[PDB]
Amino acid sequence: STGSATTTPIDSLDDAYITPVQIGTPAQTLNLDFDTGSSDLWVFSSETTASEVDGQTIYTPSKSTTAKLLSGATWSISYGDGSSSSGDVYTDTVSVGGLTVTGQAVESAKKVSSSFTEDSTIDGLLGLAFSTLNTVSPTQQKTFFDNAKASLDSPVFTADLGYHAPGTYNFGFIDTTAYTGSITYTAVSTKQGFWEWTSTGYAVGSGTFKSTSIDGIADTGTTLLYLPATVVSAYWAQVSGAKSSSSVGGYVFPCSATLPSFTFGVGSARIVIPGDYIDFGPISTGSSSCFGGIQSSAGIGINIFGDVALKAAFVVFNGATTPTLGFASK
Ligand SMILES: NCc1ccc(C(F)(F)F)cc1
Ligand SMILES: NCc1ccc(C(F)(F)F)cc1
Repeated sequence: STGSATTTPIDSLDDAYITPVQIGTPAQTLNLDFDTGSSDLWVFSSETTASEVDGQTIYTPSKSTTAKLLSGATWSISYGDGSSSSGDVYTDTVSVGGLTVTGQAVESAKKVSSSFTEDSTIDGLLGLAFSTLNTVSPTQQKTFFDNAKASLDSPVFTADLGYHAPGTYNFGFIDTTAYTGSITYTAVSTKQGFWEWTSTGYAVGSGTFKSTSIDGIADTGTTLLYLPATVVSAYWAQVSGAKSSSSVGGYVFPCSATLPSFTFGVGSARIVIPGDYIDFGPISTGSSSCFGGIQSSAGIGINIFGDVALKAAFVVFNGATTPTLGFASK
């Protein structure tokens, strides 16, 4: 079987992407943030503290005839940005773009951090990293992808994120009309539970390509591109007036500047991020200082190929017994 669903940016800056997901019987449709950097499927629900819900669509397990409470199970997650949520666990039927999994663990939020409350457009997360990172206790639960794997035509999913535009998540098949050229595959390490891979280098604008190994994770759940301080310094040095701002928390640049492109290596192939993708707009309304889409990973501890990088490519998440990542231009 296969599934295919349209994913849509939540605002004019592509801060995140939401994808409709059908949960329960009869279907309750929630718009979830597909996150290859985490492994929990959790949703705003009728159990969420009422003051922490502000416009989100909630899952109501009592109205689903297929929902079953998972006795004694709880969950608690903290994300790298300081966000967190926690609650109890149901199992229920979950469908993505026609692809149905029965008995999927649906984690019901009882408490969420303020960053989720203030994001009215995101009803939850759908984790797509490896199941070893799932936070359900005492019995760890499998991701949607892991549960669907056996029934998929091919054990893959693909991410085709749009620049200021809708895109597609496909499960079980590779749409050969969605990219140009060939797909270049590269090795994945699962030792930390992430889709972790090694980029072969980078170039700034039309500059010389620098061969250098950059270990990082492919994370649809993170907005920006987080790279080592040396790389990020070389990029912003080519932008007149750009500087690292402690009060803002990263590199900013005069909004009148034109940004150079950024190239990253995948084996012998090259993925080019257009400079316009790196502009995240004024730091505050009316400001002439703009926030950069490439930032240092030094404070984070890991390099992150977030949406800024992934939306420049067609990305194959190959969940075969030896997993690989595929990148193609589009
Ligand atoms: N998108 C989920 C996520 C959040 C944080 C991290 C970090 F910062 F720990 F690497 C990775 C993945
Ligand atoms: N990386 C996972 C993640 C995704 C979205 C959010 C936000 F923005 F909704 F709070 C936080 C963390």
